[PDB]
Amino acid sequence: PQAKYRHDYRAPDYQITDIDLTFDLDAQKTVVTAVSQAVRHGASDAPLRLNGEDLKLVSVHINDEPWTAWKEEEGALVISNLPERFTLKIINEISPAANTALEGLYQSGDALCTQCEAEGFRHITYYLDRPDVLARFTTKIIADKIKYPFLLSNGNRVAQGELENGRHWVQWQDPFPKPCYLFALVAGDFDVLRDTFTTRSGREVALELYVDRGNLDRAPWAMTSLKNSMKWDEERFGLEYDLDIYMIVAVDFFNMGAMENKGLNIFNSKYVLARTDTATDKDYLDIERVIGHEYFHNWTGNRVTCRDWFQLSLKEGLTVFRDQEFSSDLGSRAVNRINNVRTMRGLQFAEDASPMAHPIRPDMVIEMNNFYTLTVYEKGAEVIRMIHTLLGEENFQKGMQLYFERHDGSAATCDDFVQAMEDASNVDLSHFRRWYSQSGTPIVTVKDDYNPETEQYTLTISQRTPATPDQAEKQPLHIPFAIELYDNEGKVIPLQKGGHPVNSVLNVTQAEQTFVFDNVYFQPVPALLCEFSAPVKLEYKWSDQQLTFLMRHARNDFSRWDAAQSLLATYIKLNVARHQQGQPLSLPVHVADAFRAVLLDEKIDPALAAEILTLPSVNEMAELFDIIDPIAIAEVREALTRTLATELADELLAIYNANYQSEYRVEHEDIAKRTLRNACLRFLAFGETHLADVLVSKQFHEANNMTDALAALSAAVAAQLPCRDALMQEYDDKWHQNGLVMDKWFILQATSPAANVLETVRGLLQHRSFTMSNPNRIRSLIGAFAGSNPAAFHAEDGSGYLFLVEMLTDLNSRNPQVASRLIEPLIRLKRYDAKRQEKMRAALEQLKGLENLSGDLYEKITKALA
Ligand SMILES: N[C@H](CC(=O)O)Cc1c[nH]c2ccccc12
Ligand code: NA
Ligand code: NA
Ligand code: NA
Ligand code: NA
Ligand code: NA
Ligand code: NA
Ligand code: NA
Ligand SMILES: [Zn+2]
Repeated sequence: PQAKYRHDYRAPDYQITDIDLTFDLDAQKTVVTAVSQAVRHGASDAPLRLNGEDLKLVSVHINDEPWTAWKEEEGALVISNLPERFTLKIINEISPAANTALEGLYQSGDALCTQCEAEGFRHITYYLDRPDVLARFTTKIIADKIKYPFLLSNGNRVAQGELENGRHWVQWQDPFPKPCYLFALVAGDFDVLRDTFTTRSGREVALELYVDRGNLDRAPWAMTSLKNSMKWDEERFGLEYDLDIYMIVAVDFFNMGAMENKGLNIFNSKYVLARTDTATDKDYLDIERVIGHEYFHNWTGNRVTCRDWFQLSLKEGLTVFRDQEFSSDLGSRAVNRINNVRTMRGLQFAEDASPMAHPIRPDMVIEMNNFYTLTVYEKGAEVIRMIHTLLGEENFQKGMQLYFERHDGSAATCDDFVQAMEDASNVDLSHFRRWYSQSGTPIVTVKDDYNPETEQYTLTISQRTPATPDQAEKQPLHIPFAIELYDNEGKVIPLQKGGHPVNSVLNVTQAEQTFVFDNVYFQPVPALLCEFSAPVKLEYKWSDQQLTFLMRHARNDFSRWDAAQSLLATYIKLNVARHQQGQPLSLPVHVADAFRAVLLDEKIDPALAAEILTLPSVNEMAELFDIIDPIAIAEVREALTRTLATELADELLAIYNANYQSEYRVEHEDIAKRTLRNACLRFLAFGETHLADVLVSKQFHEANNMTDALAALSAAVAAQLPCRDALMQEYDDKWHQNGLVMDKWFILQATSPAANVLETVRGLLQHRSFTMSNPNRIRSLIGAFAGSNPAAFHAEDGSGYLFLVEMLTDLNSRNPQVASRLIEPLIRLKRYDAKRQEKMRAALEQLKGLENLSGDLYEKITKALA
């Protein structure tokens, strides 16, 4: 498989302006007729190269003449000797039932559905499958009326008919030009939740949510969230929906979360279906964010699309930023910011140090499905957020308005976006553009001085980005570095220099620079990189008492949490070193005391308390170390949990009881109290065993909603309490017919600290609720083991590696996209000790030798082994 390079982009030799599709649908053999109106822009000797994969060509006509000047080669139909303007007609066959990879047109249970992003439309017919070719689509669908009573495609339903032999047809027209990755087709039988939303200007939009028969009771929250999304995009960004119908279809077989196909979004059912006995608070908030995300793509992705796939972050960074803003505006902005920072530091930073490191705008791709990444998405959003920090809301909105004014109806680049922001705001972003071209996490080092004679505070800030596997050359970035200075009473010291206020967002643009502040009337305690103002590692030599001071006084809730993280980090590092010498945990009492103060502070928001009381994950802890010891990290996390549970036992129980709520509501104050209560329970589960077992068993049985039931079950597994097996078995007996609910249980099994966890995981491959044909089941059992149980995955005997090789040997042939997601823990081999490296390298060499190695895996394996 061949690399493609961003610098090789060229405008296409041909455009298509209009495509009329007919599908004669059948799960075994579908016949596609595609009539495209085309225009040749290049030279007469440049042939038309149409992408096509696994298609059976039936016929090719040019202006209704059977065409003899063509050939088929690997992945392409190459058509020569064409006029300047012509009608292309292709007929071809495909087989949805054979499509296990879930790209193109495939089967989801008894439904037929599509996924075309990035390059799936070429699995449906021969086409210019590239996102800088926009065309107006019409789609006619012909099918068996009993099996497929609903026949959906993008746009408006413009025609309908009945045929002989129990067949019917519908035709759809989507008036907005689109690239083909935005095409969708759905055929099947569903229940339909119907509602309406009236836009700010008075357009009435029909809303239709298609779910599997019997699931209407699980649809209203997603409907509510769609309406909320529509209203919010009007209020925040001034954006209205542009069609008269908005369709969402929930399907059980889907590789990612959802897909923004124009007017016909297709969703993994995980991010649609919710009822209080089946879904947690987090599931409700995820549904809200993913419904929002796909909605927001209607402008940032659909109305303006991507020139080429290197520009993916143009839509993904900006749409993630939008979904974060939505969630943050509706919910707790602090909890949102905290969680997104956890993801960046604990998962994205690791990618940026890995063999798959890339800039948010990649320069080189072999398989584009490998680049739907933490980096493109989450770091992409941080980059957009930096623009927001530099411009402020008003200028940022002006940049959005200029971006749409220039590029509405076209395919654009990341550079076009940055230029719109610069031109509308008058802020220079020439240096800032380097965040698009440079991979790796910058390390910002801060040293400071207080001069009591002049009342000056001096900050010397330096930056460096280490070389990454993809880039040997690194340069300084334009880093927005937000600060605040606190006096001894916890009040903010005004920032000023030479009699003038100074903006608290410092522009760190050099390898090293100094900033001097005047009128600093007391030796300050600084809050540094406030609200994680740039996606960087911070090196500053905090004292523990500066950190506990910030936990108490800092103005933004984020800084309070982050100070607590820095306080913990030091003692995590200590305790991993101690573990490796066989010593027990050591922790100064003033640390336990800082957490006791949080638990007993009556003025603190319970949402914030809960996040302070949620220890860093094993992934976040891993990022503290040059060489990861996953066993020591897991054991230290547990021991820190046990120690705090013992030290804070009375306080934990008091807060647990005080946050009891008899009614369940999906409402931010209620969620916050319940999240705190459950954080207390999780510590309590690691305390005295009898009381633990009683609290946990009782919560599980009395819970009137899945958030509280799963928090209990999860605590029983984590702490290996006596009730564990009985509770787990009850869950299975109650919920085995419900795959989404069982995913939660598979995750608990896969992440269990029990000694025989691998053996249980292998056994669960035969469980009545498991199947290798379903990406959700695969991720919940296999993926959770490999990704979220690093202590077991990284068992010294190599057994976790061998297990993953076996699974991936199947998945390489069945569903390479899922295979590539699952291989990720193995490509991190350089972060581990020599003996684990040896074994992981041998696993990777084994996979490298598979027959029919997919491009998806080949890319990752070759980078990892280099
Ligand atoms: N824009 C969507 C997801 C999103 O909204 O960002 C991308 C997507 C969905 N399913 C896929 C399968 C393979 C490759 C890409 C995808
Ligand atoms: Na013609
Ligand atoms: Na076009
Ligand atoms: Na809010
Ligand atoms: Na995130
Ligand atoms: Na301005
Ligand atoms: Na510290
Ligand atoms: Na990590
Ligand atoms: Zn997206």
